[PDB]
Amino acid sequence: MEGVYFNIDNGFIEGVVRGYRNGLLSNNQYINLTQCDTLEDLKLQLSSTDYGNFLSSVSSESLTTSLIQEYASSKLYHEFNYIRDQSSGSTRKFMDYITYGYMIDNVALMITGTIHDRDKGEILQRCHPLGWFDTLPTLSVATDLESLYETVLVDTPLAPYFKNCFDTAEELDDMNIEIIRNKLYKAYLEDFYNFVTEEIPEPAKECMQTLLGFEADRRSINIALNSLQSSDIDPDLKSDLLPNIGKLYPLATFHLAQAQDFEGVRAALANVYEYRGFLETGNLEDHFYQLEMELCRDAFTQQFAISTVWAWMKSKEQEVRNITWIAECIAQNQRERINNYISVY
Amino acid sequence: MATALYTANDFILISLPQNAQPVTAPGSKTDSWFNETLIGGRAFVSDFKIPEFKIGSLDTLIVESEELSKVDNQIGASIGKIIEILQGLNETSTNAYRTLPINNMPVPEYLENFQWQTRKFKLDKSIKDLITLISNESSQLDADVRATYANYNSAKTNLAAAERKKTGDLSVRSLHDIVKPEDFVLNSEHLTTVLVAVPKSLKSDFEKSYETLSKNVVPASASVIAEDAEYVLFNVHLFKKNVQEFTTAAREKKFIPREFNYSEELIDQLKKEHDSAASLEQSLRVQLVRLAKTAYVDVFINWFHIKALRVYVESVLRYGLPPHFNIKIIAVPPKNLSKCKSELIDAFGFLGGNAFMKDKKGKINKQDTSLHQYASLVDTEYEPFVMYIINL
Amino acid sequence: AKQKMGRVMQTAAFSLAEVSYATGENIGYQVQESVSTARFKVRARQENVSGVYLSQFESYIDPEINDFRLTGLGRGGQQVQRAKEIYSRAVETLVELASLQT
Amino acid sequence: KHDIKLYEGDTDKYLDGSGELYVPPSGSVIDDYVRNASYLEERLIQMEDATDQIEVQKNDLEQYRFILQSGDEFIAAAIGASVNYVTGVIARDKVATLEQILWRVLRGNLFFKTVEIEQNAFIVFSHGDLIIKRIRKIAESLDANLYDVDSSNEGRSQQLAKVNKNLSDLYTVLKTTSTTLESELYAIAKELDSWFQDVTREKAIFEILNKSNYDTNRKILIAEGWIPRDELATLQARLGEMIARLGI
Amino acid sequence: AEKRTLIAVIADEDTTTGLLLAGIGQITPETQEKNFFVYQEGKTTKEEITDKFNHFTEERDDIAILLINQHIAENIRARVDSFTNAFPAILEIPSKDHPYDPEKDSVLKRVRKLF
Repeated sequence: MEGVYFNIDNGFIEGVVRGYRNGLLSNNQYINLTQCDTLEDLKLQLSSTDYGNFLSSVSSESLTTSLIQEYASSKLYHEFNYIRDQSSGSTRKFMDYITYGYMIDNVALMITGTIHDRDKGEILQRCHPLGWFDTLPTLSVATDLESLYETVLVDTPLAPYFKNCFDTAEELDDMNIEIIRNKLYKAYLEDFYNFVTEEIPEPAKECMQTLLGFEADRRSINIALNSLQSSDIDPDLKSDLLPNIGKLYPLATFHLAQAQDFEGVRAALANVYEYRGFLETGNLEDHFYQLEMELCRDAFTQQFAISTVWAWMKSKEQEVRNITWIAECIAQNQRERINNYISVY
Repeated sequence: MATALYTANDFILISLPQNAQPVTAPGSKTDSWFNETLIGGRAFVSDFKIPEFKIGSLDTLIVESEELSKVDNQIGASIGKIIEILQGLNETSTNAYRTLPINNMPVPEYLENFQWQTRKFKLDKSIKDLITLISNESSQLDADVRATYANYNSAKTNLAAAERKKTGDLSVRSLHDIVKPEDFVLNSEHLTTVLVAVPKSLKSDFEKSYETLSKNVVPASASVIAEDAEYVLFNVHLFKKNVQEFTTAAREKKFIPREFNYSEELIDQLKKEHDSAASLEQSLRVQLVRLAKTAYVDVFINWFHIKALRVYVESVLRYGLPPHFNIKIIAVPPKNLSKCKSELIDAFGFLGGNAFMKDKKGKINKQDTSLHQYASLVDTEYEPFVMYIINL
Repeated sequence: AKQKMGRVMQTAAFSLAEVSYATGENIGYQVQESVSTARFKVRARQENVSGVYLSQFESYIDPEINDFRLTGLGRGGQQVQRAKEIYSRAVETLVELASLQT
Repeated sequence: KHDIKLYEGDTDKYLDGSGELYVPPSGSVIDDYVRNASYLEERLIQMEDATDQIEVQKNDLEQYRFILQSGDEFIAAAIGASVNYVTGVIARDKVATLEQILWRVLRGNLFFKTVEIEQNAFIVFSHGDLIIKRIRKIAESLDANLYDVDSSNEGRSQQLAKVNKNLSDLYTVLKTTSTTLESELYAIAKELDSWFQDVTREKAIFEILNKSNYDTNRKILIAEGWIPRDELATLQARLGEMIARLGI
Repeated sequence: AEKRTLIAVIADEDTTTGLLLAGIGQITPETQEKNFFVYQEGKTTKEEITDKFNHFTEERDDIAILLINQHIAENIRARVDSFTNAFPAILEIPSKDHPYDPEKDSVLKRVRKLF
């Protein structure tokens, strides 16, 4: 049941998201765009959408690397940064937390990056609550954990980073890129779960519930596949073990994650999942995308729901990437490797 | 227990010394016990008496077992892929090729008449050459079946791209089978034809607009030559200079032009692509189905050649002398394997160890541990007498 | 061989570029810390082509050298994992062809 | 190294009983203290590495004593070379089973397994002289010391005879090391506290005096004065409320 | 002969990143100086490429083969042409989104005259 509540606040966040979804690239468009190889045709399809605004500005029949990145950055400012500020209540909060959770991977990478020494300025696009002009640099200069805690308290509302810092004190996060990121993701998915649990009584989660679990299963099998034949430390959570309702089990994920080859698991898991277990790294990669792409669209059937807006954000990240992938091939007159091969969005 | 079960019988291959006597039935005969006593008499025994071979020395013997284990597993895997290539092709559906003939003799009937095959594998040859010949044959055959199934999958992809071009969805499609000399004019160079892919809503919008898109647009040319669900495909004739104005004007209205001229070579080559793609997939599929079936039999004869060899050499390693062994293939009816395996262990187990023996049952395959894999190259759990479990 | 290397280098470069942009972080920074060895190296030989000794090279891939840890980033990690595999194949081309140049 | 732990919170005074005793009322000469610690640092580093190298060799040869004696008796091939024996130590008879399991699966029953309890486990495998390397591969992978012949000392006939004289060198050479270390330990424990207090006191003088610009932009007055030494005592009694009366 | 087993790179950022992942170059553990040089197209002055050129060819000696992008190699045309040695090898390959040109290829010019 949803729409069994009257909300001043939910009404604003839901309409503004619907307003964007109108001009937004449909499933049919993406299907048309792969077929293309004509420079002019790619422009036309896109001119007409939310992304089309930026395309019009500088008119380029062959789209280079830079143009694509600039258009996506522009597009995340109107759609995500802005929206939060004219939104209020529990609905603005839910948007802040999803944006901040994405920020925790980006900012974590910037901090870790200082330790390695690296060049900074503009950092590649993600959905972040405030740009790289506000929050991310202020967090970045503190590499000292003690000062991290203090810097999060200045941010009103609080970031997740405050908990993440508590943890890295007691050394449950260790060092090295791969292990940290696996723990940051484990927390990320854990926060999704706590929110649904509080949120559910007035806007139910049906479509969202199925998508959140299928997303979780995919993320974890993917992390495991990555650390299969590359080295894996067995007592660490580099297997991405996290609660589940029984769709993916801790045992079956652990078997895959270690270096012993455990391709079988994927096949047994699938009965309606796209990924079915293959010997081709590339074919696995294709399937992952299509699965996670489905059920977001289904979520749109619901409305007046926390379910709708969540599924939409996660679809947007997958569309910005599709645009990039297709656009570049057509530019230098080649066809797509991953996108031409996938056919279900 | 199982690993690719259809309706095929499961087999246990055993070998024993000629002094061995069961302790489960004392004073009884081994040959009689297998048929009569063994899992309530529902045990069907078939001969499978493997000849003598050239056995190496003691140092060479360790190395002969190590290789038999590896090669055995390769052949076993590779056959598993061939069965799969068929299953996917729909050449194995209900049951096919696990009970089907093996040179005009079914699989269970073939094992009973299998005693060693002197097809090219000789006992005047060394052991070493027998492992190298059989294994090479098995690898090479799998590689050809794999190369054709890859090529067939590619070939399907080309044909699918082609049908859609020849009619389906417009975004890359240009028509070439619906040509006509007047709905498609180009014979000098003054007139040309531009085709316009128009969404259904927009169909009225095109019929009204067509004349205004550029100057010198031929009258009443706008007709739907072809129509699909999402789109309606129009032809309009106009002057060549004007084609640039026409196309740009078309894109403002929010149509999508599809450029195709009526050059003779164009029409012919697209048509050709459809045909050439159907002929490639067709020829290939017939050779490919045939090639796997022919490969399947050969890798079957070769899988059993290693096992026979493997079992023989092993028997020599574990019991010692006599080099003359009493060897059988026992057909177990499906799901009685565990009960069969246990009974054999109790009777015969004392021979190979009076303390190196424990009760065990069935066959479990894993990469969790290396234990329970019954092999002489990796550490496993030691069986009390030579017994190998075959799952079909 | 110049034309052939160029096609291979542009194709491997574009697949790597796509991946860098999709993940939303620059992989190359991550990659620069981890590079501290080289898998593909050359071993030098002098070869008599007529009376004169010319430099020839024969390439070796170290099998004692593990995969670097730039994977496990989540969904972004899958993308790098596929990426290195095309690139090791590609890079081998450039070196084997390069032996004639010297 | 000494297994004496640091005493701290520091005496630098001349009020105290210890203050007078472990810190001389005289001046300090940095050069002397550096040279004193130099000689001791060098001696220890030799002593510590030498105890470990000598000690390890001894523990092994004493272990392989009993091993070569038992293994020769188990006889008519004690100094043989046409028969292969494998003598070996293993931590416990439990670890030995796992070895037995590899052997039996991967090499056949070409062993005779015997075991004697030590204090460790003496395990013995006995084999052909042309299947050695394969046994060796098993032995390496489960952490066993099964060597063909244990010890690099074999050279008298019997093997053991050489081993027993080399075990008498090892025992007496370790003991001499222990004595030099002990002697020096009793000698310098007390001295180390005194030099430590002395060195603290040197840091403090330099700081008082201004040895860097920072001490300067934090306190700007440094005064001078003369205190009789028979009265040095009373000045140190009150350390100074926000004044440093640590002196020479 | 053997005294060199690194392949150094002067190339655009993506091409270089890729090449390193594949394992060719390195950041040394006792010089702490890169044995590759990344380039931001048009954003990096022609003078910085030249320092880096000298570095791989002369100031380093563990460089076997020097790879260099045609777009970049052209900017610093003078220095490349003047380098005629075989130790390290100069091999110009097309830049990213740039096609072959025989005249961005230092060696091909050299060979053509005085054949």
